[PDB]
Amino acid sequence: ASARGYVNIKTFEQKLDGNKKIEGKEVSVAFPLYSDVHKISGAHYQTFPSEKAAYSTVYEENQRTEWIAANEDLWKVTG
Amino acid sequence: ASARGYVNIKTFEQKLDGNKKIEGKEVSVAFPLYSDVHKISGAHYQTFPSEKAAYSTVYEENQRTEWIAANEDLWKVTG
Amino acid sequence: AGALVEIAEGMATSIAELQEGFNGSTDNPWNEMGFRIDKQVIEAKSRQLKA
Amino acid sequence: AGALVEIAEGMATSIAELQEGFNGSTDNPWNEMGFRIDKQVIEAKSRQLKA
Repeated sequence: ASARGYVNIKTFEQKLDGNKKIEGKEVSVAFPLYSDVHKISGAHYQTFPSEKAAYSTVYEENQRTEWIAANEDLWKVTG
Repeated sequence: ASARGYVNIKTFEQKLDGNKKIEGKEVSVAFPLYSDVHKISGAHYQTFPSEKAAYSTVYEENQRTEWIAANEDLWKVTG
Repeated sequence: AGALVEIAEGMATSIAELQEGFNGSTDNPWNEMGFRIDKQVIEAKSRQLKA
Repeated sequence: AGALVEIAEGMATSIAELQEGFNGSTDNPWNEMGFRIDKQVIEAKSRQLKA
């Protein structure tokens, strides 16, 4: 566990272009990892703190370069 | 991993009685576990903090009842 | 080459607090400094001539 | 070598006028700036000797 807190990001996907999507992803983040680096803006999310991870995808105290790749990938454009 | 710090307790074994001992125990403790419960006094020890556990037997953030049994087991008398 | 660089640091104040047998710790002495005071001795070597 | 030179310029007032969804335009938000405010933490380390 992270033993501090979890900032749970719930992103809501939209139709970006013709028959395309920006995929929404429900994800949890260790609260010290979230405060340090979080890219969420304009991503159409809703965030809440929690004691235990509230979503299946979890990023613990040490991921960083794994999470930093995931929070920018909230904008992934798929066909 | 405790991700914070480890208080490292090294107890030096001694001859308590005729052909008996209190054996020495090299153990590390997650610092937020060490501040909560540490029974160490008069135990013939020495303590140093470190970012990474310096001894083999390690008690991370969550053991408690498994560590609380261990710290007061530093007084186990052996033959 | 900056590989092996050179430091000095302190003493974790949990170690310095109990130093040489406080709170039941053992085998953690303080370091100490003495002064030696050793002496040297010289002799007077002669010298001389004749005519 | 002058091939690739370095410039800075402004925003055509056709674009600047309608910025972030005016007159029906879309996808063109304004730029923004924040500030951050993080912190550092130091700890005193002891030191000591004996005679």
